[PDB]
Amino acid sequence: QLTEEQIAEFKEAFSLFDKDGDGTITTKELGTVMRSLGQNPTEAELQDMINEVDADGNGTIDFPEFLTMMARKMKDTDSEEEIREAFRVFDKDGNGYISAAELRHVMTNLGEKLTDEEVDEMIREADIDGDGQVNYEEFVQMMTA
Amino acid sequence: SFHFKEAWKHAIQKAKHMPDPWAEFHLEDIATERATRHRYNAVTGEWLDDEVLIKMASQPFGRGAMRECFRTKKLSNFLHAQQWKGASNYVAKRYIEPVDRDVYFEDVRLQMEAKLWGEEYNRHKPPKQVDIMQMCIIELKDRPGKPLFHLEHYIEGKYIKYNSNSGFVRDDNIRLTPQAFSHFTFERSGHQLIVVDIQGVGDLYTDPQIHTETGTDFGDGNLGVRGMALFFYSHACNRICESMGLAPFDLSPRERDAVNQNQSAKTILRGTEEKCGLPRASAVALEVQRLNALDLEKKIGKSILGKVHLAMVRYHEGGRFCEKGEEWDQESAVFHLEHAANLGELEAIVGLGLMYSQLPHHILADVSLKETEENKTKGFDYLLKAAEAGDRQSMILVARAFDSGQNLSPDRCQDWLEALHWYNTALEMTEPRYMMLAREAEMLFTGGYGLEKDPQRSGDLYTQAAEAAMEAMKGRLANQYYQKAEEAWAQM
Ligand SMILES: [Ca+2]
Ligand SMILES: [Ca+2]
Ligand SMILES: [Mg+2]
Ligand SMILES: [Mg+2]
Ligand SMILES: [Mg+2]
Ligand SMILES: [Mg+2]
Ligand SMILES: [Mg+2]
Ligand SMILES: [Zn+2]
Repeated sequence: QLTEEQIAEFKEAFSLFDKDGDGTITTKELGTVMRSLGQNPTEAELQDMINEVDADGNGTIDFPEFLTMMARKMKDTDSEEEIREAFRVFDKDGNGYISAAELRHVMTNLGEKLTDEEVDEMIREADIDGDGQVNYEEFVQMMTA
Repeated sequence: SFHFKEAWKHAIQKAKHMPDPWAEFHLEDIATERATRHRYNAVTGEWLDDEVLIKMASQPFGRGAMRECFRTKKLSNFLHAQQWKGASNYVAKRYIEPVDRDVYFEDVRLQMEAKLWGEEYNRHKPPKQVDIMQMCIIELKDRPGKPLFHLEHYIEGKYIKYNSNSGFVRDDNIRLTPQAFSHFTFERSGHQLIVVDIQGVGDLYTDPQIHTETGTDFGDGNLGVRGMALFFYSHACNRICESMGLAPFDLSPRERDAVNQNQSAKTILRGTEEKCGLPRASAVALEVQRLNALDLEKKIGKSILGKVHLAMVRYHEGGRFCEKGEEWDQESAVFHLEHAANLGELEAIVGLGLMYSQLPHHILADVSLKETEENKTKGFDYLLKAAEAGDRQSMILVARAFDSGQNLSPDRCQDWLEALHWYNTALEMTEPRYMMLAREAEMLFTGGYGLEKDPQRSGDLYTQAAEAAMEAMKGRLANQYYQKAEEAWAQM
């Protein structure tokens, strides 16, 4: 399921964290690796993987084991890889919130025919908080309804 | 519950067909690097550091006067391919000449404070909302130097500078939103700061500058109240400023005409706009009301707006508002000096007092006003206000006015009781002391203008003047003063 290009990218990342070159990373380095991949595992999920890949008590994680963990992560993606990536076309600055100005910029970039009032209304409809912006939770809720 | 889903999906699919605007630069072929990202939270005042993976071009694609720019890909999307192929494009910026590391962190602090101010502007329901791009720092630990870079997401579209931090405003089809935003930040912060240097794509702003009352934070771009003066010199209040209830800054007639002289169907209101408001109006009359309401202990120097008007005066005198072949506008300079003095800036009160009185003056030294009874009256009234507010020079001048009539208001007469009061007030402050004491002693010896003769007080004041002359090492003068004291006591 993983492509050889994804595999080469993961090899570059792993080598960047396998600084001493022994072919393995330690079990505490793994948390940092995963957070540096732009992924957000819960400490529970992290500890689970930790104890699983280090069942033999050797502390070491080689590159095939890292790839296996990544494959299992790819299939266990909470089936929301589309909504996560669709959020990012609107959150231009990547700060975790879609602002009315950001939505306006997108709807003008992509040639959509909405007025600035229609854009404000998309925002106010999706913005359940009423804080003026759309967070990821609100975006997901709007999408799944 | 959501009657707008289909617009979202339209945009998502069109972004899906959209190509990566950086595809031909092939950043994905670059060797991945590891960096530490520092992000600032301006509500909590806290830094958060984490590790990121980046692919950065080896050569910059642009540079301003201060910073070089590098195309960069921040690597997410390791498990699933980039749907929109341009969501990981970032611009990294490095100072051309070496700087202290903390300049980078202070630039981030600036940008995020400006972002908070943009959110506050949006809370007042403007016709067009704004947003300041988030910016962070990446530190390349492995490279020699541990180089720091600013990092912002790439935004495609026409880049426009709407105003500068030095007074520039677009000399063409003006947009109302950036200027109204800057003015709003001046009012809503209570004149403590202003956000200018508005620039970017649409209303997605980046690299703003903040001018603050103190002038000390937010880098060398903080021009303090001089920056607010530069903004308000060129600012024309528009329908958005009015819709939010912003009061216009008091400009002179010539400045008013130049601002109206600088077309298109600009931005249109909707009716939801709320009134701004801590918040302070930008007009001198409303600020006079604010100072009157405040329980002042005869206090002055409490107006930031007055300091802005004073900075305007000094920019006028300095030739900042002059074109290359003209003479600088003295009329508007005096207009703004009047406004500064009526807002309690003691330098302005003293300067106008000296100027209207035909006395020498430092501020606006080369300006001369007509010798009129009105102007002489105004000059004395200003000098009296300055004396009542603690200025020793004005105290002595007012004393001599009530004494000899020199520079006295034509509405008033000589009065040696008042003159003695002001001489004494000046003498209590820690133009020589013995000279003023001897002048008092002489007035008591002679009497006149409401002051009856007092030989004993006159002798005592001559004695105090002689002792002060001894403290000044003027022994011969002390002997003359003692002779005058005995002469006065012999009158009895
Ligand atoms: Ca955002
Ligand atoms: Ca919200
Ligand atoms: Mg190792
Ligand atoms: Mg092992
Ligand atoms: Mg193995
Ligand atoms: Mg700047
Ligand atoms: Mg400084
Ligand atoms: Zn305005």
